[PDB]
Amino acid sequence: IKDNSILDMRYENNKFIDISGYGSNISINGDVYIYSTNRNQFGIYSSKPSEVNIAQNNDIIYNGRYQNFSISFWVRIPKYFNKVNLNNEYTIIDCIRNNNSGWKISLNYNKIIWTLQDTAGNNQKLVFNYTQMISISDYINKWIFVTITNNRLGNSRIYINGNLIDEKSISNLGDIHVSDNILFKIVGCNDTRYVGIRYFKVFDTELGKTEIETLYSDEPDPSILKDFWGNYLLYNKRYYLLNLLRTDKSITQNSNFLNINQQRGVYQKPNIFSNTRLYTGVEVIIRKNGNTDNFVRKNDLAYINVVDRDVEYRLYADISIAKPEKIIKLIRTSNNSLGQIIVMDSIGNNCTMNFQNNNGGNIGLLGFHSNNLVASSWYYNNIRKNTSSNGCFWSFISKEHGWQEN
Ligand SMILES: CC(=O)N[C@@H]1[C@@H](O[C@@H]2O[C@H](CO)[C@H](O)[C@H](O[C@]3(C(=O)O)C[C@H](O)[C@@H](NC(C)=O)[C@H]([C@H](O)[C@H](O)CO)O3)[C@H]2O)[C@@H](O)[C@@H](CO)O[C@H]1O
Repeated sequence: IKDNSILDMRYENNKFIDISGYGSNISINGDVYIYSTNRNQFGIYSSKPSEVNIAQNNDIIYNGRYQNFSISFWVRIPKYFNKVNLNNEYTIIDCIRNNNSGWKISLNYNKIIWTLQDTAGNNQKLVFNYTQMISISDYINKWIFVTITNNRLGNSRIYINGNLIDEKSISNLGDIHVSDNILFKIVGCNDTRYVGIRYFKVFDTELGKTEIETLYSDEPDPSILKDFWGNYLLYNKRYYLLNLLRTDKSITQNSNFLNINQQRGVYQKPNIFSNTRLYTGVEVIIRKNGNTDNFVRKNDLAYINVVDRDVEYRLYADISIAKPEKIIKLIRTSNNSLGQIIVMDSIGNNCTMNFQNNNGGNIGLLGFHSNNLVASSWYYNNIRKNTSSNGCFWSFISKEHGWQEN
Protein backbone atom coordinates (compact mmCIF):
# COMPACT_ATOMS: atom_id res chain seq x y z
CA ILE A 1 0.00 0.00 0.00
CA LYS A 2 1.02 3.58 -0.79
CA ASP A 3 0.82 4.14 2.98
CA ASN A 4 4.20 2.48 3.47
CA SER A 5 5.91 4.38 0.66
CA ILE A 6 8.66 6.78 1.70
CA LEU A 7 9.74 7.71 -1.82
CA ASP A 8 7.61 7.83 -4.97
CA MET A 9 9.26 9.09 -8.14
CA ARG A 10 6.94 10.62 -10.75
CA TYR A 11 7.40 13.05 -13.63
CA GLU A 12 5.34 16.25 -13.69
CA ASN A 13 5.80 19.77 -15.09
CA ASN A 14 9.02 18.84 -16.87
CA LYS A 15 10.91 17.49 -13.84
CA PHE A 16 10.88 14.54 -11.44
CA ILE A 17 9.20 14.92 -8.07
CA ASP A 18 8.74 12.81 -4.93
CA ILE A 19 5.04 12.41 -4.17
CA SER A 20 5.42 10.36 -0.99
CA GLY A 21 5.28 13.47 1.14
CA TYR A 22 8.76 13.19 2.63
CA GLY A 23 9.73 15.52 -0.21
CA SER A 24 13.12 14.20 -1.33
CA ASN A 25 14.63 16.57 -3.91
CA ILE A 26 15.14 14.93 -7.33
CA SER A 27 17.47 16.61 -9.82
CA ILE A 28 18.35 15.74 -13.41
CA ASN A 29 21.91 16.35 -14.61
CA GLY A 30 23.25 15.97 -18.15
CA ASP A 31 21.34 14.21 -20.94
CA VAL A 32 18.41 12.15 -19.66
CA TYR A 33 15.91 10.70 -22.11
CA ILE A 34 12.23 11.10 -21.24
CA TYR A 35 9.81 8.79 -23.04
CA SER A 36 7.15 10.70 -24.93
CA THR A 37 4.14 8.46 -24.29
CA ASN A 38 4.95 7.74 -20.62
CA ARG A 39 6.99 10.50 -18.96
CA ASN A 40 7.64 8.34 -15.90
CA GLN A 41 10.02 6.38 -18.17
CA PHE A 42 13.53 7.79 -18.54
CA GLY A 43 16.83 6.62 -19.94
CA ILE A 44 20.37 7.17 -18.70
CA TYR A 45 23.62 6.88 -20.65
CA SER A 46 26.98 5.35 -19.84
CA SER A 47 29.42 7.40 -21.93
CA LYS A 48 28.31 10.99 -21.42
CA PRO A 49 26.97 13.24 -18.64
CA SER A 50 23.60 11.81 -17.65
CA GLU A 51 22.01 11.14 -14.28
CA VAL A 52 18.98 11.48 -12.05
CA ASN A 53 19.77 12.09 -8.39
CA ILE A 54 17.53 11.88 -5.37
CA ALA A 55 18.79 13.89 -2.39
CA GLN A 56 16.98 11.86 0.27
CA ASN A 57 15.01 13.55 3.03
CA ASN A 58 17.29 13.42 6.07
CA ASP A 59 14.50 11.67 7.97
CA ILE A 60 14.54 8.83 5.42
CA ILE A 61 18.28 8.06 5.23
CA TYR A 62 18.15 4.72 7.06
CA ASN A 63 21.14 4.32 9.36
CA GLY A 64 19.36 1.67 11.39
CA ARG A 65 19.94 -2.05 11.66
CA TYR A 66 16.37 -3.17 12.32
CA GLN A 67 14.38 -1.13 9.82
CA ASN A 68 12.64 -3.22 7.16
CA PHE A 69 12.49 -1.79 3.64
CA SER A 70 11.74 -2.60 0.02
CA ILE A 71 12.31 -1.05 -3.39
CA SER A 72 10.57 -1.54 -6.74
CA PHE A 73 10.98 -0.21 -10.27
CA TRP A 74 11.01 -1.45 -13.84
CA VAL A 75 14.22 -1.53 -15.87
CA ARG A 76 14.73 -1.80 -19.64
CA ILE A 77 18.00 -3.35 -20.76
CA PRO A 78 19.01 -3.34 -24.45
CA LYS A 79 20.35 -6.51 -26.05
CA TYR A 80 24.07 -6.86 -25.40
CA PHE A 81 26.03 -7.20 -28.61
CA ASN A 82 29.71 -6.75 -27.81
CA LYS A 83 32.35 -8.93 -26.19
CA VAL A 84 33.14 -6.04 -23.85
CA ASN A 85 29.70 -6.57 -22.31
CA LEU A 86 30.41 -10.18 -21.20
CA ASN A 87 32.17 -9.64 -17.85
CA ASN A 88 31.49 -5.98 -17.11
CA GLU A 89 29.37 -5.41 -14.03
CA TYR A 90 28.10 -1.84 -13.78
CA THR A 91 25.86 -0.14 -11.23
CA ILE A 92 22.71 1.65 -12.45
CA ILE A 93 21.09 2.66 -9.12
CA ASP A 94 23.45 3.58 -6.28
CA CYS A 95 22.80 4.20 -2.59
CA ILE A 96 26.22 3.24 -1.21
CA ARG A 97 27.90 5.44 1.42
CA ASN A 98 31.58 6.21 0.91
CA ASN A 99 32.29 2.99 -1.06
CA ASN A 100 31.03 0.88 1.82
CA SER A 101 27.65 0.54 3.53
CA GLY A 102 24.37 0.64 1.63
CA TRP A 103 22.57 -0.92 -1.30
CA LYS A 104 22.86 -0.83 -5.07
CA ILE A 105 21.42 -2.30 -8.21
CA SER A 106 23.95 -3.26 -10.84
CA LEU A 107 23.88 -5.13 -14.13
CA ASN A 108 26.10 -7.38 -16.19
CA TYR A 109 25.68 -9.66 -19.20
CA ASN A 110 22.63 -11.87 -18.46
CA LYS A 111 22.29 -10.46 -14.91
CA ILE A 112 20.37 -8.01 -12.69
CA ILE A 113 22.23 -7.73 -9.37
CA TRP A 114 21.22 -6.47 -5.92
CA THR A 115 23.81 -5.86 -3.22
CA LEU A 116 23.21 -4.97 0.45
CA GLN A 117 26.23 -4.19 2.67
CA ASP A 118 26.78 -3.05 6.26
CA THR A 119 29.33 -0.72 7.82
CA ALA A 120 31.58 -3.66 8.75
CA GLY A 121 31.83 -4.78 5.14
CA ASN A 122 29.55 -7.78 5.34
CA ASN A 123 27.15 -7.98 2.44
CA GLN A 124 24.70 -10.22 0.65
CA LYS A 125 24.02 -10.51 -3.08
CA LEU A 126 20.87 -11.52 -4.97
CA VAL A 127 20.97 -12.16 -8.71
CA PHE A 128 18.41 -12.71 -11.44
CA ASN A 129 19.82 -14.76 -14.33
CA TYR A 130 18.48 -14.62 -17.87
CA THR A 131 19.88 -15.33 -21.35
CA GLN A 132 20.54 -14.14 -24.90
CA MET A 133 20.58 -17.65 -26.36
CA ILE A 134 16.82 -17.93 -26.83
CA SER A 135 14.23 -17.77 -29.62
CA ILE A 136 11.91 -15.20 -27.99
CA SER A 137 12.83 -13.38 -24.74
CA ASP A 138 10.56 -11.89 -22.07
CA TYR A 139 13.53 -9.87 -20.78
CA ILE A 140 15.84 -8.47 -23.47
CA ASN A 141 15.07 -4.80 -24.23
CA LYS A 142 11.73 -5.10 -22.41
CA TRP A 143 10.44 -3.53 -19.23
CA ILE A 144 11.23 -5.85 -16.34
CA PHE A 145 9.54 -5.20 -13.02
CA VAL A 146 12.00 -5.58 -10.17
CA THR A 147 11.16 -5.84 -6.47
CA ILE A 148 13.59 -6.12 -3.57
CA THR A 149 12.18 -6.76 -0.07
CA ASN A 150 14.30 -6.80 3.07
CA ASN A 151 13.47 -8.12 6.52
CA ARG A 152 16.38 -7.30 8.85
CA LEU A 153 15.45 -10.16 11.17
CA GLY A 154 14.83 -12.36 8.14
CA ASN A 155 15.69 -12.57 4.45
CA SER A 156 16.34 -10.32 1.49
CA ARG A 157 14.30 -11.22 -1.56
CA ILE A 158 14.36 -10.28 -5.23
CA TYR A 159 11.25 -10.61 -7.37
CA ILE A 160 11.03 -10.41 -11.15
CA ASN A 161 7.70 -9.59 -12.77
CA GLY A 162 5.99 -10.44 -9.50
CA ASN A 163 7.65 -13.82 -8.92
CA LEU A 164 10.18 -14.79 -6.25
CA ILE A 165 13.57 -15.41 -7.88
CA ASP A 166 16.28 -15.51 -5.20
CA GLU A 167 16.33 -15.28 -1.40
CA LYS A 168 19.09 -15.06 1.19
CA SER A 169 19.37 -14.36 4.90
CA ILE A 170 20.80 -10.99 5.86
CA SER A 171 21.39 -12.11 9.46
CA ASN A 172 25.14 -11.62 9.05
CA LEU A 173 24.30 -7.94 8.55
CA GLY A 174 24.76 -5.32 11.24
CA ASP A 175 24.63 -1.55 10.89
CA ILE A 176 23.55 -0.41 7.42
CA HIS A 177 23.98 3.30 6.70
CA VAL A 178 22.77 4.15 3.19
CA SER A 179 23.91 7.11 1.15
CA ASP A 180 22.14 10.46 1.48
CA ASN A 181 21.47 10.17 -2.25
CA ILE A 182 19.98 7.54 -4.51
CA LEU A 183 21.88 8.01 -7.77
CA PHE A 184 20.55 6.77 -11.12
CA LYS A 185 23.68 6.70 -13.24
CA ILE A 186 25.48 4.07 -15.28
CA VAL A 187 28.84 3.69 -13.55
CA GLY A 188 31.62 1.33 -14.54
CA CYS A 189 30.25 0.29 -17.94
CA ASN A 190 33.09 -0.15 -20.46
CA ASP A 191 30.74 0.23 -23.44
CA THR A 192 28.44 2.86 -24.96
CA ARG A 193 25.09 1.86 -23.45
CA TYR A 194 21.91 3.07 -21.79
CA VAL A 195 19.17 1.63 -19.61
CA GLY A 196 15.55 2.60 -19.21
CA ILE A 197 13.99 3.01 -15.78
CA ARG A 198 10.48 3.73 -14.54
CA TYR A 199 8.28 4.00 -11.44
CA PHE A 200 11.02 3.77 -8.80
CA LYS A 201 9.73 3.52 -5.21
CA VAL A 202 10.97 2.80 -1.69
CA PHE A 203 8.90 1.37 1.18
CA ASP A 204 9.70 1.16 4.90
CA THR A 205 8.26 -2.34 5.24
CA GLU A 206 8.85 -5.78 3.74
CA LEU A 207 6.37 -5.91 0.87
CA GLY A 208 4.20 -9.00 0.78
CA LYS A 209 3.50 -11.23 -2.21
CA THR A 210 0.07 -9.69 -2.81
CA GLU A 211 1.30 -6.10 -2.60
CA ILE A 212 3.99 -6.92 -5.13
CA GLU A 213 1.53 -8.44 -7.60
CA THR A 214 -0.58 -5.28 -7.24
CA LEU A 215 2.36 -2.98 -8.03
CA TYR A 216 3.10 -5.18 -11.02
CA SER A 217 -0.42 -5.02 -12.44
CA ASP A 218 -1.23 -1.37 -11.73
CA GLU A 219 1.75 1.02 -12.11
CA PRO A 220 1.50 1.16 -15.92
CA ASP A 221 -2.03 2.03 -17.13
CA PRO A 222 -3.78 -1.39 -17.34
CA SER A 223 -6.45 -0.17 -19.77
CA ILE A 224 -3.87 0.59 -22.49
CA LEU A 225 -2.59 -2.40 -24.47
CA LYS A 226 1.15 -2.94 -24.75
CA ASP A 227 3.49 -3.59 -27.63
CA PHE A 228 6.22 -6.26 -27.57
CA TRP A 229 8.62 -4.14 -25.52
CA GLY A 230 6.06 -3.32 -22.85
CA ASN A 231 5.39 0.23 -24.03
CA TYR A 232 1.92 1.61 -24.87
CA LEU A 233 0.43 0.31 -28.13
CA LEU A 234 -0.41 3.19 -30.49
CA TYR A 235 -2.65 3.93 -33.45
CA ASN A 236 -0.95 5.18 -36.61
CA LYS A 237 2.31 3.37 -35.87
CA ARG A 238 4.03 0.66 -37.92
CA TYR A 239 4.62 -2.72 -36.26
CA TYR A 240 5.73 -6.17 -37.31
CA LEU A 241 3.49 -9.05 -36.29
CA LEU A 242 4.47 -11.98 -34.08
CA ASN A 243 2.10 -14.90 -33.45
CA LEU A 244 2.53 -16.22 -29.91
CA LEU A 245 1.81 -19.84 -30.85
CA ARG A 246 3.99 -20.06 -33.99
CA THR A 247 6.73 -17.64 -32.87
CA ASP A 248 9.09 -19.15 -35.44
CA LYS A 249 6.93 -18.09 -38.38
CA SER A 250 6.80 -14.87 -40.38
CA ILE A 251 3.51 -13.33 -41.52
CA THR A 252 3.90 -12.77 -45.26
CA GLN A 253 1.87 -11.31 -48.10
CA ASN A 254 1.19 -13.99 -50.71
CA SER A 255 -1.35 -12.68 -53.21
CA ASN A 256 -4.29 -11.07 -51.43
CA PHE A 257 -3.70 -13.54 -48.56
CA LEU A 258 -1.50 -13.70 -45.44
CA ASN A 259 0.74 -16.73 -44.91
CA ILE A 260 2.34 -17.84 -41.64
CA ASN A 261 4.40 -20.76 -42.96
CA GLN A 262 7.66 -19.00 -43.74
CA GLN A 263 10.48 -19.05 -41.17
CA ARG A 264 11.34 -15.75 -39.46
CA GLY A 265 14.94 -16.92 -39.31
CA VAL A 266 17.68 -16.60 -36.74
CA TYR A 267 19.99 -13.67 -36.05
CA GLN A 268 23.12 -14.53 -34.07
CA LYS A 269 26.61 -13.55 -32.98
CA PRO A 270 28.86 -16.36 -31.61
CA ASN A 271 28.75 -16.60 -27.83
CA ILE A 272 26.81 -13.36 -27.36
CA PHE A 273 23.26 -13.89 -28.64
CA SER A 274 21.11 -16.13 -30.85
CA ASN A 275 17.47 -15.20 -31.37
CA THR A 276 14.75 -15.61 -33.98
CA ARG A 277 14.48 -12.53 -36.22
CA LEU A 278 11.76 -10.11 -35.11
CA TYR A 279 11.80 -7.53 -37.94
CA THR A 280 10.48 -9.71 -40.78
CA GLY A 281 7.19 -10.15 -42.62
CA VAL A 282 4.54 -7.51 -43.28
CA GLU A 283 4.33 -4.21 -41.46
CA VAL A 284 0.85 -3.38 -40.22
CA ILE A 285 -0.75 -0.28 -38.78
CA ILE A 286 -3.68 0.18 -36.41
CA ARG A 287 -6.22 2.85 -37.42
CA LYS A 288 -9.08 4.37 -35.40
CA ASN A 289 -12.62 4.17 -36.75
CA GLY A 290 -15.35 6.81 -36.99
CA ASN A 291 -9.54 11.19 -29.11
CA THR A 292 -6.98 13.29 -27.22
CA ASP A 293 -4.42 10.52 -27.82
CA ASN A 294 -3.20 7.60 -29.96
CA PHE A 295 -3.28 5.00 -27.17
CA VAL A 296 -4.94 1.71 -28.12
CA ARG A 297 -7.12 0.70 -25.17
CA LYS A 298 -8.95 -2.53 -24.33
CA ASN A 299 -12.28 -2.89 -26.16
CA ASP A 300 -11.37 -0.19 -28.69
CA LEU A 301 -12.83 -0.59 -32.19
CA ALA A 302 -10.26 -0.27 -34.99
CA TYR A 303 -9.04 -1.31 -38.43
CA ILE A 304 -5.83 -3.22 -39.14
CA ASN A 305 -4.06 -2.61 -42.44
CA VAL A 306 -0.89 -3.93 -44.03
CA VAL A 307 1.36 -1.05 -45.03
CA ASP A 308 2.99 -1.82 -48.40
CA ARG A 309 5.18 1.01 -49.71
CA ASP A 310 2.62 3.78 -49.14
CA VAL A 311 -0.36 1.54 -49.93
CA GLU A 312 -2.59 0.26 -47.14
CA TYR A 313 -4.62 -2.93 -47.28
CA ARG A 314 -7.43 -3.47 -44.79
CA LEU A 315 -7.39 -6.93 -43.25
CA TYR A 316 -10.74 -8.42 -44.24
CA ALA A 317 -12.27 -11.65 -42.95
CA ASP A 318 -13.73 -13.42 -45.97
CA ILE A 319 -17.24 -14.02 -44.65
CA SER A 320 -18.25 -15.67 -47.93
CA ILE A 321 -16.73 -18.84 -46.47
CA ALA A 322 -19.24 -20.94 -44.49
CA LYS A 323 -16.46 -22.63 -42.52
CA PRO A 324 -15.59 -21.24 -39.06
CA GLU A 325 -12.18 -20.26 -40.43
CA LYS A 326 -12.67 -17.25 -42.66
CA ILE A 327 -9.36 -16.57 -44.41
CA ILE A 328 -8.06 -13.02 -44.08
CA LYS A 329 -8.06 -11.09 -47.35
CA LEU A 330 -6.30 -7.82 -48.15
CA ILE A 331 -8.38 -5.04 -49.68
CA ARG A 332 -6.84 -1.71 -50.69
CA THR A 333 -8.25 1.10 -48.53
CA SER A 334 -10.70 5.09 -46.14
CA ASN A 335 -13.77 5.18 -43.90
CA ASN A 336 -15.47 2.15 -45.43
CA SER A 337 -15.78 -0.32 -42.57
CA LEU A 338 -16.50 -2.92 -45.26
CA GLY A 339 -19.19 -4.27 -42.95
CA GLN A 340 -16.78 -5.14 -40.16
CA ILE A 341 -14.56 -3.75 -37.43
CA ILE A 342 -11.97 -5.21 -35.03
CA VAL A 343 -12.25 -5.31 -31.24
CA MET A 344 -8.81 -4.76 -29.68
CA ASP A 345 -8.21 -6.44 -26.33
CA SER A 346 -5.83 -8.67 -24.39
CA ILE A 347 -5.49 -11.59 -22.00
CA GLY A 348 -2.49 -10.57 -19.91
CA ASN A 349 0.00 -8.81 -22.20
CA ASN A 350 -1.28 -11.00 -25.04
CA CYS A 351 -3.12 -8.96 -27.69
CA THR A 352 -6.28 -10.34 -29.31
CA MET A 353 -8.24 -9.05 -32.27
CA ASN A 354 -11.88 -9.91 -32.68
CA PHE A 355 -13.49 -9.35 -36.06
CA GLN A 356 -17.17 -8.48 -35.78
CA ASN A 357 -19.81 -7.22 -38.17
CA ASN A 358 -21.54 -3.84 -37.77
CA ASN A 359 -24.31 -5.16 -35.48
CA GLY A 360 -21.73 -6.28 -32.94
CA GLY A 361 -22.03 -9.89 -34.03
CA ASN A 362 -18.84 -11.95 -33.70
CA ILE A 363 -17.13 -13.19 -36.84
CA GLY A 364 -14.00 -14.62 -35.23
CA LEU A 365 -10.68 -14.02 -33.51
CA LEU A 366 -7.66 -13.34 -35.70
CA GLY A 367 -5.52 -16.47 -35.81
CA PHE A 368 -4.48 -19.01 -38.43
CA HIS A 369 -5.67 -22.40 -39.65
CA SER A 370 -3.66 -24.13 -42.35
CA ASN A 371 -0.85 -21.86 -43.44
CA ASN A 372 -2.96 -18.70 -43.54
CA LEU A 373 -4.28 -16.08 -41.14
CA VAL A 374 -8.00 -16.45 -40.46
CA ALA A 375 -10.72 -15.04 -38.25
CA SER A 376 -12.16 -18.02 -36.41
CA SER A 377 -14.96 -18.42 -33.90
CA TRP A 378 -13.23 -21.64 -32.85
CA TYR A 379 -11.03 -19.67 -30.45
CA TYR A 380 -13.89 -18.46 -28.27
CA ASN A 381 -14.27 -21.95 -26.76
CA ASN A 382 -10.68 -23.12 -27.21
CA ILE A 383 -8.21 -20.82 -25.47
CA ARG A 384 -5.64 -22.45 -23.17
CA LYS A 385 -5.96 -20.94 -19.70
CA ASN A 386 -2.59 -19.73 -18.37
CA THR A 387 -0.24 -19.70 -21.35
CA SER A 388 0.56 -17.30 -24.18
CA SER A 389 0.66 -20.29 -26.52
CA ASN A 390 -2.63 -19.63 -28.31
CA GLY A 391 -2.92 -19.19 -32.08
CA CYS A 392 -5.10 -16.13 -31.48
CA PHE A 393 -2.56 -14.25 -29.35
CA TRP A 394 -0.34 -11.67 -31.01
CA SER A 395 2.34 -9.17 -30.24
CA PHE A 396 3.14 -5.95 -32.10
CA ILE A 397 6.86 -5.35 -32.66
CA SER A 398 8.19 -1.86 -33.34
CA LYS A 399 11.76 -1.66 -34.69
CA GLU A 400 13.84 0.14 -32.05
CA HIS A 401 17.38 1.08 -31.01
CA GLY A 402 17.65 -1.44 -28.18
CA TRP A 403 17.29 -4.41 -30.54
CA GLN A 404 19.22 -4.42 -33.82
CA GLU A 405 19.21 -7.04 -36.64
CA ASN A 406 20.02 -7.65 -40.33
C1 LIG B 1 -7.56 -30.10 -37.78
C2 LIG B 1 -8.77 -30.55 -37.10
O1 LIG B 1 -9.19 -31.65 -37.37
N1 LIG B 1 -9.36 -29.74 -36.23
C3 LIG B 1 -10.45 -28.84 -36.57
C4 LIG B 1 -10.10 -27.45 -36.00
O2 LIG B 1 -8.87 -26.99 -36.53
C5 LIG B 1 -8.28 -25.98 -35.73
O3 LIG B 1 -8.72 -24.68 -36.16
C6 LIG B 1 -8.20 -23.59 -35.40
C7 LIG B 1 -8.74 -22.27 -35.92
O4 LIG B 1 -10.15 -22.35 -36.04
C8 LIG B 1 -6.68 -23.57 -35.50
O5 LIG B 1 -6.27 -23.34 -36.85
C9 LIG B 1 -6.12 -24.91 -35.02
O6 LIG B 1 -4.70 -24.86 -35.18
C10 LIG B 1 -3.87 -25.33 -34.05
C11 LIG B 1 -4.17 -24.49 -32.97
O7 LIG B 1 -4.65 -24.93 -31.92
O8 LIG B 1 -3.95 -23.28 -33.10
C12 LIG B 1 -2.43 -25.11 -34.48
C13 LIG B 1 -1.55 -25.69 -33.36
O9 LIG B 1 -0.19 -25.54 -33.71
C14 LIG B 1 -1.84 -27.18 -33.18
N2 LIG B 1 -0.94 -27.73 -32.15
C15 LIG B 1 -0.03 -28.70 -32.40
C16 LIG B 1 0.81 -29.14 -31.23
O10 LIG B 1 0.14 -29.22 -33.49
C17 LIG B 1 -3.32 -27.36 -32.76
C18 LIG B 1 -3.76 -28.83 -32.56
O11 LIG B 1 -3.63 -29.56 -33.77
C19 LIG B 1 -5.23 -28.99 -32.13
O12 LIG B 1 -5.55 -28.07 -31.08
C20 LIG B 1 -5.62 -30.37 -31.60
O13 LIG B 1 -7.03 -30.62 -31.84
O14 LIG B 1 -4.19 -26.76 -33.78
C21 LIG B 1 -6.74 -26.05 -35.88
O15 LIG B 1 -6.23 -27.29 -35.44
C22 LIG B 1 -11.26 -26.53 -36.38
O16 LIG B 1 -11.24 -26.46 -37.80
C23 LIG B 1 -12.61 -27.06 -35.87
C24 LIG B 1 -13.78 -26.16 -36.26
O17 LIG B 1 -13.99 -26.21 -37.66
O18 LIG B 1 -12.85 -28.40 -36.38
C25 LIG B 1 -11.81 -29.34 -36.04
O19 LIG B 1 -12.13 -30.62 -36.58
